[PDB]
Amino acid sequence: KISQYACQRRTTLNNYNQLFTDALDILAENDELRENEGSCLAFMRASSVLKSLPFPITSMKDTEGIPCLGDKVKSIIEGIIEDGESSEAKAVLNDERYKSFKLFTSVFGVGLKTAEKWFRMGFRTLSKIQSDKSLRFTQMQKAGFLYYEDLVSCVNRPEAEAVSMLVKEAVVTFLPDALVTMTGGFRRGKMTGHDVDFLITSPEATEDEEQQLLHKVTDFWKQQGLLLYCDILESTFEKFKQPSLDHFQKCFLILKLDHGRVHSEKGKGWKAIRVDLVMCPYDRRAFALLGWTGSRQFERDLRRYATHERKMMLDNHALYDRTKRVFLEAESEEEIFAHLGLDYIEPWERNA
DNA sequence: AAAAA
Ligand SMILES: [Mg+2]
Ligand code: NA
Ligand SMILES: [Zn+2]
Repeated sequence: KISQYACQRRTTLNNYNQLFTDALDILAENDELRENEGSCLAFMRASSVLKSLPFPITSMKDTEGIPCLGDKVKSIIEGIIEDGESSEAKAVLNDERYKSFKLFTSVFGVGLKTAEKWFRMGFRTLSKIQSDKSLRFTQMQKAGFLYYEDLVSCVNRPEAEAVSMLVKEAVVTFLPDALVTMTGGFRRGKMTGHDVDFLITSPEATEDEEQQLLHKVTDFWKQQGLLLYCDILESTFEKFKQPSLDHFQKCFLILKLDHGRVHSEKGKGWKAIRVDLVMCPYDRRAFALLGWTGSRQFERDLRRYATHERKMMLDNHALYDRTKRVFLEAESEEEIFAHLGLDYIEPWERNA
């Protein structure tokens, strides 16, 4: 039996159902841009369960015993089995509002509100937006437009590793005892990503040294001419608050990655790379690692399972047991899964 | 408002 919860499934990168899931992901995206939360959720959960299958669906009979496949989802599966394409997903891909929203939000610093503003202004291309003389851009949008081509190109593993080396060398300079872990998609086995994520923690740092680290590292990169964009969000972390972005100190950067630093098989001798850095208190390292490893659907199901099946409250900071009225401690992800009564799911099995 | 796993 297949669980309705992603945290109770193993979801590896060998997706045998890409024909179905790419269509369901398009339909979910469209419901997200069109403010239909209920419908977005249904397509996401159905796409997620199909991703977990060890075989391709080739008939409607193969969908038997699979949870989260409503009548609307089963009609989409049926249409794809019929001729290999989804008429519903194809109509979304041809929709003018969907196309503009995907295009505009592909720019770093442009979200739903700005994409909507530009669409209602009659803009349809990035060329027309960038060259417009009346529009005013935020500093994040200016960096988004300045480094567009590099940011829209996938970050690959040799590039993520070259960034990891930079992060580690910068962090060790100020905190020699620091632990630096690459998170997100790359930790789950992905060959590519839109960015590179890191979780930094220090067993000995004081509250102040841990506040100062991201400032020290970004200033060190600014001096070297590597910081292309920087936004540091201060911590709002509360040591004793119940579990519910996360509240940890973090920064969203654009780094200058020199081609010479990249050990791969293969113009300007550098590439712009989006880098996220998260600093957390040492005792909460496992919760932040679990939260930042993802995938987003895996994290959503973990929290839902903890609430509805275990009467536990879980987030990126802590795990609280409402019955025992006690916070549960963990030095690893394995201990969090054990506290939750879940079989351990390896990072590369969390691609829900 | 946007950045996010
Ligand atoms: Mg990522
Ligand atoms: Na964007
Ligand atoms: Zn990121």
